[PDB]
Amino acid sequence: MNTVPFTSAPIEVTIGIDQYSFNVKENQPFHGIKDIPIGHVHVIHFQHADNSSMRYGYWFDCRMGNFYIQYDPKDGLYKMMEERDGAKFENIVHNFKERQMMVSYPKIDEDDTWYNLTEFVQMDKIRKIVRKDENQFSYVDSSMTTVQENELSDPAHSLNYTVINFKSREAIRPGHEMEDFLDKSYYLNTVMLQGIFKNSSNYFGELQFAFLNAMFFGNYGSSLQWHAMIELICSSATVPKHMLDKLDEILYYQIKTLPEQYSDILLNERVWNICLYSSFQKNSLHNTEKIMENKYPELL
Amino acid sequence: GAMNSSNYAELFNNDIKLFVDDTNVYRVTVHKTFEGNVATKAINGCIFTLNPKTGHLFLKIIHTSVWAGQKRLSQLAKWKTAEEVSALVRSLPKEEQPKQIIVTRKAMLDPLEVHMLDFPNIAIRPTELRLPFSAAMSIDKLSDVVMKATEPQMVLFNIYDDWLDRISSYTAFSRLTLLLRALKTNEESAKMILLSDPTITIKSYHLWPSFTDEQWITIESQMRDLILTEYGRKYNV
Ligand SMILES: CNCC(=O)N(C)c1ccccn1
Repeated sequence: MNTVPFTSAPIEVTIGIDQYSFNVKENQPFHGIKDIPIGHVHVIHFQHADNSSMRYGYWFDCRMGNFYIQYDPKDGLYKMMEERDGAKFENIVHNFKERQMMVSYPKIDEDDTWYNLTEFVQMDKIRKIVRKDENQFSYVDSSMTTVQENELSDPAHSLNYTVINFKSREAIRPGHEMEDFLDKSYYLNTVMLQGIFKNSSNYFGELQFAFLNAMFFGNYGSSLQWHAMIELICSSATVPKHMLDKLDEILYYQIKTLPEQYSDILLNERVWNICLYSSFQKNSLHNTEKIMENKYPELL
Repeated sequence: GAMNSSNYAELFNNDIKLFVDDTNVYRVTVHKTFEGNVATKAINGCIFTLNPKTGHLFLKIIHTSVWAGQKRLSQLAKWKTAEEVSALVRSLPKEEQPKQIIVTRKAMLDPLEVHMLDFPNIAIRPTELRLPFSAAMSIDKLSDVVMKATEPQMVLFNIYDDWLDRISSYTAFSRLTLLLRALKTNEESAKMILLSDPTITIKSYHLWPSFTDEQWITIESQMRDLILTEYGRKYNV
């Protein structure tokens, strides 16, 4: 079980760790998060009390280094940093542990929610979407635009999601215009799965990461990416049976976790109605359709 | 964006553009079977592709053999239309290719956009105008060449005859749309108006009769009367 210590908490802030959240008061003697499960990526995220504008945070994996948080009064935010001195870090954490100022990652033993939301998400792939190679962790915030959004302005600060565009030469084989547009199996299986992602696990990992950035930071381009990757599968007549079954599980847990009150902005009516009721895969997502109908029947 | 009353004169500027109307591509007769069920029989159709500045009409005849063994024909018809328009564009020299293509029905937007991906600089636009190009098959010479075709065929016409020698392309298009609107609202009456006077003939190389300027004003007035009337007869006013 790993730990992310905090030097201090100088400004009032809501701190998130994965799907959990704590409101920390200005100068509240508080010194980090312990008992973080090993084996998963994690996200630590922040919303200041004085400016609910800009949610921001850091994706990390404690197996890759010892990380801590420290507020920077010049740049005005909580920054993740790596401690290279391992004895210094163990000593800090142990002192913080004896002062009972570290919250315990509050996972219920029965609860597989985080695993189910991050099953295919890998740090190495996050770091290719979010390019900042000198750090082992990755910063994301509400305002960052995607490579595709920029095409339609700072590239260093972009989300380099895989570009999906249904009316593009990549998606449409010359001479199969109608066939490829109405049945996107070629684009899914040959261009994207075999060509770009190599396997379905990497595809699902990017889909899951896009959802999580949409949910935790309200990142609009991430939401667009999540829905495009759903729609590409649902609009393919020929999808491996194992992928459809896994997609249903992925989406079930995403819909289950979404805040009831954010459904209006994070769910695209057209895509979901098309995917559940018109698409080739309209009858292949039983778990997802049942939770959507019982939780968000207005959208449908 | 969409073409409407407000940007109407853009049709007659010097940027090459084409209207595409697909309403006569897939045509059927509906009939009873011996078992008393209903079936359709396709008849030849046509794509109506028109340069509104010059009057050049590219009439691609759609022979019924293109539907053989195909399903969802009304959907296929939009894609076939887009395939043929894309082929026409590719067949034209670069300096004759259009800078915009305006589709008369919004369901043509995605089929045409997809077929024209190789031409990113050609704008594909809808329109808010209710243009009467479906009535093109009420022009006898156009209907005749479509119905006689035994194979796919492209036939070239100038739908303005020689009008542009005497009037502008704005006025020629207004005359065309008035004639077609009339033929669509009451074909028999419209055609009676156009031919009542046997001394006015249609030249072999023309579609419409050889009216004088003064006779066109009378004709045009008669077509307005017809349309307002039918509008009464239809709504009772
Ligand atoms: C949100 N409480 C943060 C925390 O774990 N700390 C600071 C603590 C724990 C016990 C009692 C007082 N503070």
